[PDB]
Amino acid sequence: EAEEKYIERQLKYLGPISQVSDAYRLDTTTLKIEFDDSFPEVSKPGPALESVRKLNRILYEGMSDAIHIIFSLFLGFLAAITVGFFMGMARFMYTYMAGPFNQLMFLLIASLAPSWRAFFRAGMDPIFESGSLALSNIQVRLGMEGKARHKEL
Amino acid sequence: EAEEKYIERQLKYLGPISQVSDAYRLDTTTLKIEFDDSFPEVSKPGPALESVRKLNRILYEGMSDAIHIIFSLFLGFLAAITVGFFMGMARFMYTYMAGPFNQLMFLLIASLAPSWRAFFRAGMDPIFESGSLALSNIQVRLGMEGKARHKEL
Amino acid sequence: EAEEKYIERQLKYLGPISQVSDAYRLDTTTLKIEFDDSFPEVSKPGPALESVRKLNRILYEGMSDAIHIIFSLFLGFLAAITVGFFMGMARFMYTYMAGPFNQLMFLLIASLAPSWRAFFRAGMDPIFESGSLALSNIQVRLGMEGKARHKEL
Amino acid sequence: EAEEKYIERQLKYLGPISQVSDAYRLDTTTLKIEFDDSFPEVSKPGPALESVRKLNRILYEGMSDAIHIIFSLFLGFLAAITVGFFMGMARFMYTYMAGPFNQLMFLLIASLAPSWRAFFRAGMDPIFESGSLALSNIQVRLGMEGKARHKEL
Amino acid sequence: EAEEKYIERQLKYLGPISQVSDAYRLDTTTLKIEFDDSFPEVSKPGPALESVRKLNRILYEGMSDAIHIIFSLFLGFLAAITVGFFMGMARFMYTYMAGPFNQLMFLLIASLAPSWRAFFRAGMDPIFESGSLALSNIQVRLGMEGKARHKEL
Amino acid sequence: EAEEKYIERQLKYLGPISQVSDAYRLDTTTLKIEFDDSFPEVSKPGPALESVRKLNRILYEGMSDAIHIIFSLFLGFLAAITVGFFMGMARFMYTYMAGPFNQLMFLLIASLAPSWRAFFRAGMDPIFESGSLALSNIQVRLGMEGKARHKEL
Amino acid sequence: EAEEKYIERQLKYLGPISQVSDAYRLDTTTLKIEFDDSFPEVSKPGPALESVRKLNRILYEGMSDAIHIIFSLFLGFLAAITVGFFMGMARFMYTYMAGPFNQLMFLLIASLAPSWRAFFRAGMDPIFESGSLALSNIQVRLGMEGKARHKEL
Amino acid sequence: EAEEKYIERQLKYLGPISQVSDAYRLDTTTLKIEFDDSFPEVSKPGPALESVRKLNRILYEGMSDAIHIIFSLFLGFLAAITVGFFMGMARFMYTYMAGPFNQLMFLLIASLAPSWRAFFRAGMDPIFESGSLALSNIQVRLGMEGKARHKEL
Amino acid sequence: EAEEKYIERQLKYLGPISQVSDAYRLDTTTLKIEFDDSFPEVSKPGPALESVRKLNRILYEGMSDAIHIIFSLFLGFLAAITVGFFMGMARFMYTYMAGPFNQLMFLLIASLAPSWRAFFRAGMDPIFESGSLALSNIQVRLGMEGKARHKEL
Amino acid sequence: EAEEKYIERQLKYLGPISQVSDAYRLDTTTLKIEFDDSFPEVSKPGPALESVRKLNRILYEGMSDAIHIIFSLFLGFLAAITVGFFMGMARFMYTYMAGPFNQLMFLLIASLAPSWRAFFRAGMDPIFESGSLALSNIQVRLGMEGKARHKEL
Amino acid sequence: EAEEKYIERQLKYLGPISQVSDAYRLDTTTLKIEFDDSFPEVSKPGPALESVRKLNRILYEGMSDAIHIIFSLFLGFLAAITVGFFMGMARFMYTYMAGPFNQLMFLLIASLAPSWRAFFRAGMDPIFESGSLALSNIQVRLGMEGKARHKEL
Repeated sequence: EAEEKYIERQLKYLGPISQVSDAYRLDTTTLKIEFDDSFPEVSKPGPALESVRKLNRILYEGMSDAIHIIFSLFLGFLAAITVGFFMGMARFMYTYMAGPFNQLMFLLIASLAPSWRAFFRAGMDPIFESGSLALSNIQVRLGMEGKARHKEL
Repeated sequence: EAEEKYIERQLKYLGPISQVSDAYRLDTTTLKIEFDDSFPEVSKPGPALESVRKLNRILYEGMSDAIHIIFSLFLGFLAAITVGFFMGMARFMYTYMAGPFNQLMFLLIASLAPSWRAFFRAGMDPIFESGSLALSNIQVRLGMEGKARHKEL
Repeated sequence: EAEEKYIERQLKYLGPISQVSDAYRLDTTTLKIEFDDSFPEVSKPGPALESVRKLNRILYEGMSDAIHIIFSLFLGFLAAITVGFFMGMARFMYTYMAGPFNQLMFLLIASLAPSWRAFFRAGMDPIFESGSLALSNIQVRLGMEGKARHKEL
Repeated sequence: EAEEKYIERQLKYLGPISQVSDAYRLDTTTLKIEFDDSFPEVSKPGPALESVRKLNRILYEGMSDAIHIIFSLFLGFLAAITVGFFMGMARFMYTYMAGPFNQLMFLLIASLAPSWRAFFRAGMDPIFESGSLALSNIQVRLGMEGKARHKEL
Repeated sequence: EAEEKYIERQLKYLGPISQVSDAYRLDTTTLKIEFDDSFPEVSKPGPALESVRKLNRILYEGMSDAIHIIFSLFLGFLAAITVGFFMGMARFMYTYMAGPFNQLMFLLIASLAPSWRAFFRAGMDPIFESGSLALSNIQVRLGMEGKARHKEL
Repeated sequence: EAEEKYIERQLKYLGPISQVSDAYRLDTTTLKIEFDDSFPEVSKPGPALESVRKLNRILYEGMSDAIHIIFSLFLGFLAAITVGFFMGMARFMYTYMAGPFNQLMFLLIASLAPSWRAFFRAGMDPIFESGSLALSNIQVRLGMEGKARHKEL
Repeated sequence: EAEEKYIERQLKYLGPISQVSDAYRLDTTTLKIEFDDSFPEVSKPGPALESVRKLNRILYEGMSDAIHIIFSLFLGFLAAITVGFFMGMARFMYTYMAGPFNQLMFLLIASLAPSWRAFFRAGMDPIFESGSLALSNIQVRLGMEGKARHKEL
Repeated sequence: EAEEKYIERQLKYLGPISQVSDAYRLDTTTLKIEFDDSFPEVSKPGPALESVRKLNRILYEGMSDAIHIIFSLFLGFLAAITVGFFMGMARFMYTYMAGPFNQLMFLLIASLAPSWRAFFRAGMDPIFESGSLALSNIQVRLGMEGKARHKEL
Repeated sequence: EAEEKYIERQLKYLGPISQVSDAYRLDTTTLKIEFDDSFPEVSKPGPALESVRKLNRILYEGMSDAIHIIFSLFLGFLAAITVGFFMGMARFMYTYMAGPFNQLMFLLIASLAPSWRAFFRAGMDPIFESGSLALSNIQVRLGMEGKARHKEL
Repeated sequence: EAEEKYIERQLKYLGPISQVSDAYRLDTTTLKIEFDDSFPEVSKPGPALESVRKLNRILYEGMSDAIHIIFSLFLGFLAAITVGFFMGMARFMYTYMAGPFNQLMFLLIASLAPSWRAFFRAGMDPIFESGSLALSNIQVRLGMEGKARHKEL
Repeated sequence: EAEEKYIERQLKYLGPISQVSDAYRLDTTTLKIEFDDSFPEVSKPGPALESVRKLNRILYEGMSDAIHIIFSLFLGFLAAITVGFFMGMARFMYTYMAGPFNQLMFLLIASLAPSWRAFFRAGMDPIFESGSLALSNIQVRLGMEGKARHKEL
């Protein structure tokens, strides 16, 4: 069962999956809060132990949901208002103060850089043109043996 | 028997299997608690030793299951309640206090970074544009011999 | 649902995606300010919790939009004028003072560099022509085994 | 004989075989306790020496099995009970104390990490964006000679 | 919309794009001075905010263009004349003083270099002919498994 | 003769042959104790020397086999008994004392590791996400020439 | 428009373009002295600004060409004569003094080098023949998965 | 003649030939004791020198064979007996004392190693899981030109 | 025009072009002494400037050729004689003194080297046979995705 | 002529040619003692110089052959006898003293090594199993352009 | 003309050309002693200068050949005799004194090396078997895009 579904999921897409191109992400997607994950089992229960598991499951989940509901209703109500106020101010500041500052800084930088680039390169490039000659004159001799078998499915 | 099933399992999927992309995982899946694994044997028993193995197996497993059942029933019932309370509070705090803090921090960071990026790069890039010339001017001469045999199955 | 659309998006283009060739960019595209992202949830709500989520959503979004509207109307109006003045001056200076300076600097640099290049290379090149002989005389012997299976879909 | 079966076993599967992905394994599978392995021979015996080998084999194996049977019957009986007790307690503790602790630790960690990630990257990334320019501007010239022979079996 | 056009643009040409072969270039092509870029928005406006955006846009752009026009007309007029004078002198000097100096320097250098090259190489080459023997005698054994699936579109 | 059989043996299997995956092996398979190997010859004997070789062979082999037979019969008999006793005890201890200890140690370790993993990674990972940007922006230009000849056997 | 012609120019030739094989070259080909390049613009002008651009263009270009013409006629005339004299002398010296000196130096060097080469190699080569054994005994096990899609245009 | 047979011998098998997998081998196969090898010639003799070579050959070979025959007959006779005695004792000791010691050592080692492995890895692995992120995010752009010619023989 | 001929010249031969295999070469082939190269122009002349260029060209070239002719006739005549004398002596010495010395040195070296080679290798090789085991036991798992488009011209 | 035969010889076999697998070889094959090689010429003689070459050739070769013949006849005669005596003794010692010593040493070594191997590996291996995790999690994105031309001869 | 013949010569053979396998070679093949090479010209002569070149050529070549002829006739005739004497002695010594010494040294070395090899390896190999585990567990994810164009000529 499990391994078959796992292999089916692995065979759909074989390419890269990294997420390093985004620096402003949360970690919430990895967490798992559920009875089968919070209270792991080392080997398969028998029917004599399944009843105990069954009782404990409802106790745990009922308590966990009750507390969350109560706190969300009677304290989240204030948190939403309070966070909304500061988030509105933050949006205003981002639009009307940071962007213009960054654009003006870009203009001030882009007018000086070319001369420094040219000046440094004109003086330093020969040292690496000379060093380039070390990777000329590569020469390889190769010999091979091989066997192959193949099938059509 | 065993090696054949092992090879059959190996030939289904030949790709990568690492799990480094998840930093919040448990190690429970690797453990094996069973008589044939807890009391290993160096070579195949004969029928004169199988009887002793048979007696010891039931003794071990019966004791192991009895203790676990008793403790699960008379002490797990309290652990479930106690853990549920704190887990409810933890969920509330994660939703209503951490997320807003992180989003506000993201807004405060994203408004300063571009200028530092531009300023550093404008001053440091030429040093690596000059160093790039070392990998130009590669030149290779190659010669080959080969034999091959193949079959259709 | 979600994983299928993700895989569909991944399979359209498999090439490089980096943006290092631009040094004057903002980070705004990565941010996400919305209730479902500002107040994350660790596991799927049930219908008893969806109502609380529903109330909190409207409270948060209403406050956030109201503050932004008011500040944009009664303070952004002055910011636009003030930034426009300095941006006009910045454009004039970029066109009529920086460009000529950079072009004259280019002319002054390009008239001296060739002699320094020739002088340095004539004295330093032999040291890397001699070092080039180390990568001659490579010789490889190789042997291979292989099995393959394939399908047409 | 032997080399042929060895080659037949090698040609079934040519892929990786390492076991580094499991950190909780025993070494029992490598051991070999048998007369032909415990008392190795440097060269093939003749029929005059096979008789001596034959006598020594039965002596060794009989003694070895007798001692193991006696100790397994009259001492393994107590070991099974004693180990079963502690293993039951160990299972209970693993399920009802370690898992909840680890999950709560995960929740406490996952709420702080994003801000540290963003803060560090925003300050350190440009230093490696600048260094990336060294691997641009690679250029290769290549020339080849080749001979090949092939067969269908 | 946007991602589709982006992918269409990416699929036209998949080759190298670097510009390191030119050391005398400006950075003007990367800049973007426009209201939608100078005053970025974190999420899509609604129609109640579009009106405020609409007013601010015309204010900003009108002021920015007016100042630039006035300064270009009443100060760029003098800048053009003044820069033209010095640029004419610069062209004359580049043609009639730098080029001859560089050519004469080339002649003076090219008459001495060959002897230094020969003298250094004759003394230093053996040290790298001896070191070349380290990359002889490479020998590789390789085994492979593979599965493949393919389609015609 | 000899080289042909050597090449025939080499062409059967061309894959890897190392044995590093087993840490508990003996070296007996490499030894060769025989007259033609114990008393090597630098060049092919003639018939006048073959007679001397023939006499020496029987002397050497007869003495060597006699001593081994006598010692195996009158001293190996005791060695077999003595080693069998200790090997029986060793098997008992391996089964009934080492395995349980190792399994209990596994349980004690596997309950602590996840938290340390998460804690270390959450603090250290950004330092290597930043360093990952150095291998972006690789760009290659390549040109080729080639000649080929081939045959069917 | 522009990007299409750029891509058309890029697709003609995809090979190496470096110029490191020539050490006696000028940098004139990279420079661009023209009004559209000397006085860059950050964004497209409108028709109200095109008139100002039009006036400034003729002023700049007229002044620049006038000064260059006058100086070329009344001072380049003497520069040509003066440079011609020294260039004639330089050609004579290159032909009749440098070449013979270099050829005689070649003869004096080529008569001593072989002995030094042989003497050094005979003493140093074994040290790198011994070190060559480290790259024998490479062994690889590989496994693969793959999907492919293709089209004819 | 010679080069043709050399090339014929080289073309039979093109794979690896190293012998590093055996640590208990002699060097006798490389030696060559014969007149044409003991008394080398720098260039082809003429018929006037072949006669002198012919006389010297028989003198050398006759003396060399006579001494070897005499010493083999009158001293090798004792060497065979003496070596046979010690070799018989050596075989007995190898079978009946070393093998059991090594097997018992294997059992004593294999019972302790797993715990040390698990303990070290649980503490040290995260440091290399974090370091693994440096080889993500590789991105390559490549362009190619090629010409090819081929023949059937 | 120009770029088309450049590309036509680049597409004829795509292989290596280095000249490091010759240590006794001159640099004359790189130089360019002509009016269009000695007096470079930054941008295309108009017909009003072409006349000035036309006058200066003839002045420069006439003077340059006159001086060279006169010096070649009235001073090269003596240089040829003087250099011929010393070159004749140099050829005689190269043939009749250097070659014999080098051949005798070769004979003296080639008689000592083999013993030093054997002696050093016999003592040092094991250290690199042991180090060879580090590159055994390589194992790779790979997975791929791909899209392709192609045309016949 | 010459280059054609050289290329014909190069195209027969394109594989490896090194000789590092033999440590007991002489260098005689590289030497060339002949008038055309002992007295080299820098450029082709004319018929007026061929006569002088012709006289000198016979003088040199006649003297060289005469001295060698006389010394070979009247001194090589004794050298052959003297070397034959010691070579006979050397062969006897190699067969009847070195081989047995080496075989006995092999037996003494092969009985101790396995325990040291196991003991070291059991303690040191985890340190390199942990370090193996650094080469997991490699991820590559690649894009390509290509042109090709081909011919049948 | 010239470039076409150069390219024709380059396209005949594309393989390795190094000569490092021979340590006893002269450098005469690289030299070029001729008027067109001894007295190089920077640019093509006109017919007014060709006459001066024509006179100088005959003067130089006549003097150079006369001196060489005279010295070859009246001094080479002694050199040939004198060198022949010593070369005869050198050949005799090479055949009858160096070869036997080297062969005896080979026999003395080849009898000691195996024991040192075995002894060192048995103690040092485990250290590199343990280090081999670092290159296991490599895992790669790859994705590709490609375009191709091709022609038949």
